[PDB]
Amino acid sequence: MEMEKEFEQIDKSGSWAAIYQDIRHEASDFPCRVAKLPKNKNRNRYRDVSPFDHSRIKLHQEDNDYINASLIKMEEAQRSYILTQGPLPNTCGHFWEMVWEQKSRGVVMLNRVMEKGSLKCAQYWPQKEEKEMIFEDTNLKLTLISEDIKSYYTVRQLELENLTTQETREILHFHYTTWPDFGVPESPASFLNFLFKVRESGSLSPEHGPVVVHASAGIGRSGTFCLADTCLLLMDKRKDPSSVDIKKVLLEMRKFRMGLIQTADQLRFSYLAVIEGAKFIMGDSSVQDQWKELSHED
Amino acid sequence: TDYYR
Repeated sequence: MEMEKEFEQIDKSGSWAAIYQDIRHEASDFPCRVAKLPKNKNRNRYRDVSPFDHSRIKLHQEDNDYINASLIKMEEAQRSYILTQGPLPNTCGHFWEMVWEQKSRGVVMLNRVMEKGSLKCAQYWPQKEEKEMIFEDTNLKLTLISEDIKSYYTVRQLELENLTTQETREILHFHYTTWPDFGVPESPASFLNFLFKVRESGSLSPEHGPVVVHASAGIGRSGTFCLADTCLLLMDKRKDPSSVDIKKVLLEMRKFRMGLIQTADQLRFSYLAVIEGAKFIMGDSSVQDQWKELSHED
Repeated sequence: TDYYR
């Protein structure tokens, strides 16, 4: 019990690799039949990362309803997230169809299009406001409205238009640019400053559909974002913050999508992020301003 | 196909 005393115990013993390997062994295993179907081979970026049949997002089309995406429904925390892979050149239309149908207002991107000299995600959004994107297959139009660039992250305002229904919606795009694959952010302050920017925007509100969170596979960096956010919500509605066990919350999350959190250091980071973030949730308003200064966003 | 891990 209690995360802060548990953190110091594991760091002194140097057993982060053992604690993480135990979570992998205890992790749920459910079928991924639709994902392994031959017609869906080119819809998957990686052969080892597939959504479970029970929690997969279904597209609203009679042809093929598949997309490598999962709905993580956290009952007690009262929040849902959609974790998906970085879209492929042939799945960008499917990605935006999912955003429309699920009524999402925000998209959280934790990777870069090109990392370590390799293509990790397609350029699914327009880089220029005069060069809008039309997805002919799903009959959707996407235009860049504005962008607010900071040192380690970018916030974009996009307009998604359904051409069949003639309706328009504003989508907020939160892009973390300095988080390496299988790595961790620069500091808990830089991560939390980003997380609270997403919270204050109104994208995570239950009035809207689930927030779309992705990276390259949508399991490592994405699992870290969602684990830290869910743990902070729980210690605000329980009235006993010390009862929150990060390992039990991660195992509950892994019931909806395989491999959430990829390394031992990513789990260690989730602990640091929640411990530091608990200060604001507890009632100390001033630490949010301290995170902005230590993140060096200017 | 490729593999992530």
